[PDB]
Amino acid sequence: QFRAIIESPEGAGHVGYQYRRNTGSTMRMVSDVLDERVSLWDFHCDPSGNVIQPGPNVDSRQYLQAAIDYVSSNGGGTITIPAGYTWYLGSYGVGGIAGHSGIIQLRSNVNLNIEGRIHLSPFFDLKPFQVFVGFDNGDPASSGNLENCHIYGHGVVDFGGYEFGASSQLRNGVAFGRSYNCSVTGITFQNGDVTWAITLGWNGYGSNCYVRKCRFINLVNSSVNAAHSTVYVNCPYSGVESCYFSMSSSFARNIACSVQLHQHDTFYRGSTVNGYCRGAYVVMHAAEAAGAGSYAYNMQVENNIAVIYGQFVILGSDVTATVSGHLNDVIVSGNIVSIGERAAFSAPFGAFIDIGPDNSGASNVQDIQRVLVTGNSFYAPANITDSAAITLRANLNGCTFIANNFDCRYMVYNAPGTTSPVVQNLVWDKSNVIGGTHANQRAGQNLFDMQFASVVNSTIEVQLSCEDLSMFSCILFPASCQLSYSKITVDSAWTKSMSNTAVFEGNQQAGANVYVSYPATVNLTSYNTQGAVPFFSTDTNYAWVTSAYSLSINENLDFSPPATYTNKANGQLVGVGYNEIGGVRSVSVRLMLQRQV
Amino acid sequence: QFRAIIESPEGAGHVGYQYRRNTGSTMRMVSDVLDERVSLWDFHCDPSGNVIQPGPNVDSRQYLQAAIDYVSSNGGGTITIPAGYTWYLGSYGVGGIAGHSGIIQLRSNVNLNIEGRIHLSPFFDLKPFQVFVGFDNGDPASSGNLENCHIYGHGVVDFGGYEFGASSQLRNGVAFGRSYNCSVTGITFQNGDVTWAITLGWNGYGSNCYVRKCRFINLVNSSVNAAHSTVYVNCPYSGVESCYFSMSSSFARNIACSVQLHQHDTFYRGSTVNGYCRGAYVVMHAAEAAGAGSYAYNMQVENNIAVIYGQFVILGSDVTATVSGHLNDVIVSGNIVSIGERAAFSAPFGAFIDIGPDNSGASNVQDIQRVLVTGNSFYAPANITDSAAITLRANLNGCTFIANNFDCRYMVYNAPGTTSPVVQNLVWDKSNVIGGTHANQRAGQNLFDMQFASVVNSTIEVQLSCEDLSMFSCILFPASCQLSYSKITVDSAWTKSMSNTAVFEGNQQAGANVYVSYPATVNLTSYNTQGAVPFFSTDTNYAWVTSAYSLSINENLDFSPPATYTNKANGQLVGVGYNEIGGVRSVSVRLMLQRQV
Amino acid sequence: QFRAIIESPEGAGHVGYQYRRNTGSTMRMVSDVLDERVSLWDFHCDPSGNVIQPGPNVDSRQYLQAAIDYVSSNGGGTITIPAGYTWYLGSYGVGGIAGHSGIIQLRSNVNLNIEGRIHLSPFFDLKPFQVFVGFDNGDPASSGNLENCHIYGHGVVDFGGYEFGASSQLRNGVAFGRSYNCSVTGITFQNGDVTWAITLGWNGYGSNCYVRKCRFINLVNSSVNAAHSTVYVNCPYSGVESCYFSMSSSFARNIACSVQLHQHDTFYRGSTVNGYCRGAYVVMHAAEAAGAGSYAYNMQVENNIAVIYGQFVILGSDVTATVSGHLNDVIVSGNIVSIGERAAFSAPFGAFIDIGPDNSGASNVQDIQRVLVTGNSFYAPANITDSAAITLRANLNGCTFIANNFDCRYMVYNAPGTTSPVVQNLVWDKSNVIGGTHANQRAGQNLFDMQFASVVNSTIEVQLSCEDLSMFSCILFPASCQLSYSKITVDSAWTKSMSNTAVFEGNQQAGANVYVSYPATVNLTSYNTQGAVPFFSTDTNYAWVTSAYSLSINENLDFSPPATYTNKANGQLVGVGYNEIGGVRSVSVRLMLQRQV
Ligand SMILES: CC(=O)N[C@@H]1[C@@H](O[C@H]2O[C@H](CO)[C@H](O[C@H]3O[C@H](CO[C@@H]4O[C@@H](C)[C@H](O)[C@@H](O)[C@H]4O)[C@@H](O)[C@H](O)[C@H]3O)[C@H](O[C@@H]3O[C@H](CO)[C@@H](O)[C@H](O)[C@H]3NC(C)=O)[C@H]2O)[C@H](O)[C@@H](CO)O[C@@H]1O
Ligand SMILES: CC(=O)N[C@@H]1[C@@H](O[C@H]2O[C@H](CO)[C@H](O[C@H]3O[C@H](CO[C@@H]4O[C@@H](C)[C@H](O)[C@@H](O)[C@H]4O)[C@@H](O)[C@H](O)[C@H]3O)[C@H](O[C@@H]3O[C@H](CO)[C@@H](O)[C@H](O)[C@H]3NC(C)=O)[C@H]2O)[C@H](O)[C@@H](CO)O[C@@H]1O
Ligand SMILES: CC(=O)N[C@@H]1[C@@H](O[C@H]2O[C@H](CO)[C@H](O[C@H]3O[C@H](CO[C@@H]4O[C@@H](C)[C@H](O)[C@@H](O)[C@H]4O)[C@@H](O)[C@H](O)[C@H]3O)[C@H](O[C@@H]3O[C@H](CO)[C@@H](O)[C@H](O)[C@H]3NC(C)=O)[C@H]2O)[C@H](O)[C@@H](CO)O[C@@H]1O
Ligand code: NA
Ligand code: NA
Ligand code: NA
Ligand code: NA
Ligand code: NA
Ligand code: NA
Ligand code: NA
Ligand code: NA
Ligand code: NA
Repeated sequence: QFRAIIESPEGAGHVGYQYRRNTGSTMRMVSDVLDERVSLWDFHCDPSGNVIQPGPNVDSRQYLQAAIDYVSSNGGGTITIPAGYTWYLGSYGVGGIAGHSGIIQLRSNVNLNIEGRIHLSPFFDLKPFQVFVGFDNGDPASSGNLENCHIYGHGVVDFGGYEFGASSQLRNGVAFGRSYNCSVTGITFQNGDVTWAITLGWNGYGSNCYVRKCRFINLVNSSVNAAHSTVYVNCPYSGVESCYFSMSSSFARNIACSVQLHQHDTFYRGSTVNGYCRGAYVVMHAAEAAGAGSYAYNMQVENNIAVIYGQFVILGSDVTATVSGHLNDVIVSGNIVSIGERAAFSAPFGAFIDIGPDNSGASNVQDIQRVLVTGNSFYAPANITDSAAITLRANLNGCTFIANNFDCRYMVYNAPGTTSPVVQNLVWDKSNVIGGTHANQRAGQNLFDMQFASVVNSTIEVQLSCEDLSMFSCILFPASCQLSYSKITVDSAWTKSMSNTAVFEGNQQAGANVYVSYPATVNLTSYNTQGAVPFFSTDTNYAWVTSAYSLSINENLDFSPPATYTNKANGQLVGVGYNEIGGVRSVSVRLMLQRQV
Repeated sequence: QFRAIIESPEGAGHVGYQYRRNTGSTMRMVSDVLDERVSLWDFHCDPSGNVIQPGPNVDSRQYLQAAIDYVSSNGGGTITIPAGYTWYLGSYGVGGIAGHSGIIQLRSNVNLNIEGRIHLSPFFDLKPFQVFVGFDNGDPASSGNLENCHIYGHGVVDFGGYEFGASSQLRNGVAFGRSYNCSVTGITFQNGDVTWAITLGWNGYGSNCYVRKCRFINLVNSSVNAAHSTVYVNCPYSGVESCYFSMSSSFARNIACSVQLHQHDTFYRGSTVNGYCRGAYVVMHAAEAAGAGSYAYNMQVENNIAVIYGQFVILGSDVTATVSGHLNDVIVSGNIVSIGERAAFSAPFGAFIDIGPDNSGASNVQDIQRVLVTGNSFYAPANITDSAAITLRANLNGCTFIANNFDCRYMVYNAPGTTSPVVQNLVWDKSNVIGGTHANQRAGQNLFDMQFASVVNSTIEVQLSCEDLSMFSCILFPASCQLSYSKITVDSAWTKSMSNTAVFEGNQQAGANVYVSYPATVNLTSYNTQGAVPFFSTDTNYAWVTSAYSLSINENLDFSPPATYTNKANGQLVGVGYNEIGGVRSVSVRLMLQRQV
Repeated sequence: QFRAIIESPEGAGHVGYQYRRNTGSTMRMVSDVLDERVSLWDFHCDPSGNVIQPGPNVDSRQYLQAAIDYVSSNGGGTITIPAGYTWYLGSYGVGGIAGHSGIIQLRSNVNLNIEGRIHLSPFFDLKPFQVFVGFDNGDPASSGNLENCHIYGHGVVDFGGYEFGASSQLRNGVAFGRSYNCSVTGITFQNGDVTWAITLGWNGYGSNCYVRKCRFINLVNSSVNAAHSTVYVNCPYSGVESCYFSMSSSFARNIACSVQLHQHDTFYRGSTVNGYCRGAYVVMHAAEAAGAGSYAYNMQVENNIAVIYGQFVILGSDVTATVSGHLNDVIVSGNIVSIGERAAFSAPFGAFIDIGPDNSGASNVQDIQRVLVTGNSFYAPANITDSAAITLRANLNGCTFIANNFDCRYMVYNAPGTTSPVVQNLVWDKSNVIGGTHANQRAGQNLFDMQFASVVNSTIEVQLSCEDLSMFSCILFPASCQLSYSKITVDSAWTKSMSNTAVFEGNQQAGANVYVSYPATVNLTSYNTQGAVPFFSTDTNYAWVTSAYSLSINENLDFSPPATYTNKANGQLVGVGYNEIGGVRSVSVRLMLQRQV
């Protein structure tokens, strides 16, 4: 009778409750209060309704999906994945997520509070998988949206350590899909060989998706893995903050990137990276331009800490047959980055910023401009030949450097004979501090190695802070690089003993709208007259010089060379010195040569 | 007997429980465990205690208030607003919040976990309202405090889309009141026409109030709305972080601001704004100085992303009959901001920083100083005439710009004929990079248009990075602007073809403590003597010049002009050149003119 | 029979439940659902199982420990400390935490959701204590680890106001121990006299430990307290973000620091400090080098707001008999800091950065380099004599300043007669803006007071932005300071009336690899010849000068002095001017003196 009802599954539905014995409160039943929360245990049961304990020999997938499906049908809620248990997944999902090698299908308004651990069983060894998928169709173009889905807690997603079976396979933790107001917070992703841990958005469809306070640990482990980017941000108004990324595999030093920022109004801030090849790509792929336009703008990489083996930030933009991608309005600021201990040339070329070619190697498709790199530090150990503040390997329409501290082998670099980028609006302000770790290492090398097709509307203000007499020059332009409407200066400090300071192998510093200054040694000879007397250079390669002035003391009593010099049409320098007593004088002086500055 | 007790509201109070069958655990009753949590369902009931389903025809207000009142009486706790339901509010509250058009009264230590949706019913159409109010008196001066009140969750506050009925009305989401350790986290505020979404503090009373990870979407929709600021921060030690603000209304481009920082030790960081007129005001209003003093100091606007139509940061301070407001010790850093696509003059004048007058238009009441603007980017499209790095429209006691990238029409601007601000300690360091988007657009315009009453103790170091021969000058001072104890320099790069570089329409560069340098074209003529020979300017307006030097090459073989020049009392320049052969020479040379530098 | 079972502690275990009457859901018992959560009430009971109310006369310690012990035995979970109650602790713990004066022992995977208040009873008055301890052994070297332990919520830890009984005692809130993935979030620590509130890690053992959104209020109150650092970060990959620190005690202005960053890859960001002596130490102690190596690198102090009375960031490194500590790769950025109102010399010497000696006073053990200080503001009121951008008191191997705004008494300072640091790679870029608050206060003082044993590979580019004729010099080197391979420049702006600009009391600016420039007044006299005519200095102390140029106008019609000058072997300057009419001329001119620049 009553006893039967009480012991039945409807029993709690018969036991009355009123909150805190408050006579103003609702007269409820116990079941109503229990129904305010929901866990995996409410679906983790056999066909007779008996609870099943999780474990390595139990496949929890169908139970978790049934939980998600049911809570979705009531307008959403939060399913707890209980602490103190490991929940194994041991089969693929069915329906719209099967095209994505999906395990679990996420649904709108259904949050997951992961307190325990979710592990992959060895069914997945050597196979593709995406553990949580928010697409609802195998074809992403035909997918509905995922909205208001949050995964959070103190728990763990463990990928079982399994290697990839083939390089062409894809593996992911969370693919939110066409995702609006979705987020992952607090979760540890660990122990795998995967392509991505989390992907946000799809080809610009989505908004307001975030990854916050998550850990990603040891997510590459094999030579089969083609590539890895821990978070791929493929919708606007989205980003990554306060996360921790670590790899230990040798392969990760060559293939793994922490973040991809691929749509406008996206950010990467406050995070720590160790053991990765790359920090972040900031890219507009034409192939990804469907949902949010063809421009990646308002891109922010700030206040991160990194030890990487390749490049910290990589910029790109590219084209398809019918769409052109553009990258502009970027800020890279406050980051403290180093190339980890490694041999020269043992990983991809070390760089703070890389202007990279497209995925096919094309360097003449990019449209990258209005970038600001400010207030960052970069260090590479002295042996790492392949380290640069910027490797400028594809067409650049602008990039501005102010008030950074770069301590590596090169400042600006591109390999000769390779690509010949067209460079516009490259600005290197004098407030960039050039470190001394690589002093004495630079035999045969140019600190600024301007291996470009052409440079226009650019500024390079070189300022040393210590000597490095091993370098061939501070800045060199090969004769193949056109230079125009530019300002190139070499501050004299720490340069007195340098054989070459600025080198223009095509004599490009003569251009009508080139503004330069740099130190040089010049031999002069005077006329014999007592009194005010001209001094003239012996060499005739100064027809471009607008003024010069002495950087040398005068050890003579009986005369003095000119303090300042102009030129003559034959290319000599000329200035008026003073012979206290007459005689032809011959001196070698260090001058600051100036053109239009 | 027993069956009756079990089915009664005291039934759960008779059913024993011990945690996990642990014999060391408390012998409790089921009701005790259920009493550890509380939801709206525990109060959302008719007078007989029967639960009422929420819905558009049910007014949930009295039930939610009864929940808050009761939990307050037990020392606090957290009330869940359940997921999967929309809870409508359909009447005003009563008592102390009625003076505030209040709906719900918040209470100390009573948190709200909003997982579902709270909507406004059409009772509120065309009426004022403040949805959650923490004042306890209609007169804020007579209000008690609100302490330890947190609103958080994945849920939503929806204002029903209703327009304002009259411009003089006020609408708000959360007014914490005189608020100490209060916060909103995770919540989406959307679909309204309101004055504010959240206000913190009252006239400096409050502390440690924050808005974190919230979304504000479409909160202005009509021409009736007088003004909108999404978060108003009116207590110290408080701020906004990691929020998302978006508007779509045309009206928002003219009236809406994201944040007001109005008391000391307040911050706005890490947020994204789109569609707003303004980013943040940083202001000390004398009228708001009661609870925390008359100074706004330690004000921080950092690492935000914005597309706005008017000004990004607006500074102010003002006076009342008996109190004077002061603003100092401000930092604006790491922000990436653009003026969105619009016609020139179609919204309030575009600016990165505005020094604005008080609410009555007064420009002679401000006391603003010790501000640092560093490491920001700003862009405005080329057609937007009305765009400036700084619009300096009221008295300024100091502002420092270092290492920014500004790409807009003007650097410094104020409209002539308007206000004549008194300017002190304006510092524009040479490390500020001036972009080229507006090159060729500047006919008739001065890049730095110094339309002030006076300038003192100021530094303007102009550095171009590309040519713009359309501009009238790089910097111009009208004769009405006094200039003293200042340093004004124009770097020569990209200026060779400029007719005017620096212009001093009152000849102010002659001042005893003015330090200047800029390029100019000068005609000279020599004496006929063979050998060392003087050259003299034909014009006599150089009595202020302390030295000059050549920026031009010398195309002659038979002579050379001086490399460097001094002046003479009649205002000629003079220097010593060299005539290899005699003859009177006549040349036109580009010189760098220098005074005391 | 059945009634007996129902009223027993196993009663809930007999009442059936199925979630939302879903026939696909698990057939459970009420007890199963209640067993999904756990609170202190489940252990806060007498030996017969009757619940005990908390209160000032009840010691809750044993109950909370039993809760932690039991949840640990099931693999972890989260224990709620209920809102609306104050839980008092009134005795020490036992076992491994007794060596640490421990109260509660934390355990792996057992989180604490503190919603109510935890108070200390007066048993603790005048005694040591560490409230929560994660070590499991009295000897930390023999301790196991604490993993996956999070303390969070809206609640409060209150230390009872009790003073220290003796300076040698230690008091702490949370010692996580050898701690991996542990964190504190949201908690208020208040009302004490303690050594630390939170400590992370032990001598480099630990990882991924964080303090986020916590408040620390009034944690020093007596003259007995030897020292206080609110958070001590002693494991890598760990940090402090978005916290609030306030003190009101006079003693805190002399003894209290907010944060210690003592291992690599640690951070302090986004926080607000008021009332403290110090902001953060960034230190590698050799004595703490066991778990993570001998180097502190990737150290980040960013975007903080502070009012302090001593120093903002303090750098250090030191040695033991067998280990040497090194500090490198540091970034200090975006901070807005002021010295609070106080009399000169009334608290430890005010500084933005201090290079401090070791704990024994040794200044010759440090290895600190590759530090970047950029984009910060610092202010000290005009009366505070003891205020500096950097106090450089121990050996320094490098520190770089770019684009800061420093407004205080000194730029670089060390006390004479004290330590004589060896300085390398000190870089002060010209983009640092020097404020004017202390103008007129600097009688007898040098703005840059270079009281060092030696300076090498250093750059000081002085740029004033207003006049201060009270200062003795802009930069002074005593004869005891060797100077070599350095660049020292004084911009002329605001210096015309200064008696001394740069001072080299040992004539160090003559060094072969010293690059300098600064203004000076020089008396010259010409020969009598009409026409081009030499001018020579009367004094002979210019043998080091490579060029000089006029900073003065020429008030004469009949002649002009040289615009530019070289030197002669006797130490005179010499240049060629012009006598329109003959005669011996005598002039006093302001020159820019230059050596190798
Ligand atoms: C690891 C990584 O991100 N590397 C980037 C590089 O990214 C490109 O190359 C990677 C290689 O893994 C991706 O291309 C692979 O995956 C795509 C997408 O998979 C299909 O679509 C998804 C939605 C579905 O779930 C899957 O089942 C597949 O059907 C394949 O089409 C492609 O053949 C394959 O090699 C990456 O693709 C992007 O991936 C993100 C995140 O999942 C998606 O949001 C995008 O839609 C998808 N883009 C496109 C154009 O399909 C490639 O873009 C970058 O290009 C490079 C420089 O920026 O940096 C790293 O090397
Ligand atoms: C939209 C906005 O913030 N605009 C600012 C501008 O702010 C001033 O103008 C706005 C217009 O809405 C506010 O003035 C309106 O509201 C105040 C306050 O309302 C009364 O007090 C509150 C506590 C109570 O709940 C209400 O029922 C009212 O009784 C009215 O007094 C005033 O008449 C009316 O126009 C704003 O007032 C401030 O509002 C904040 C946030 O609610 C309160 O904390 C302050 O106490 C209150 N200040 C004062 C002095 O009363 C005005 O300050 C800024 O001035 C401007 C430049 O900084 O930027 C934007 O335009
Ligand atoms: C307040 C503060 O941090 N001051 C720093 C200063 O720190 C050193 O001085 C303080 C003074 O309180 C600490 O030294 C005291 O404590 C240590 C450690 O206590 C023992 O070990 C812990 C684990 C155990 O729980 C305790 O029961 C004790 O057994 C004592 O050994 C020492 O005698 C005593 O004076 C501080 O020690 C460090 O403390 C942190 C945080 O608890 C531990 O993680 C470290 O292991 C421990 N270090 C060492 C070497 O033992 C001292 O390091 C800094 O040195 C200074 C400059 O950087 O700034 C502040 O003044
Ligand atoms: Na697919
Ligand atoms: Na730029
Ligand atoms: Na070429
Ligand atoms: Na009112
Ligand atoms: Na300033
Ligand atoms: Na005037
Ligand atoms: Na101990
Ligand atoms: Na450095
Ligand atoms: Na010495």
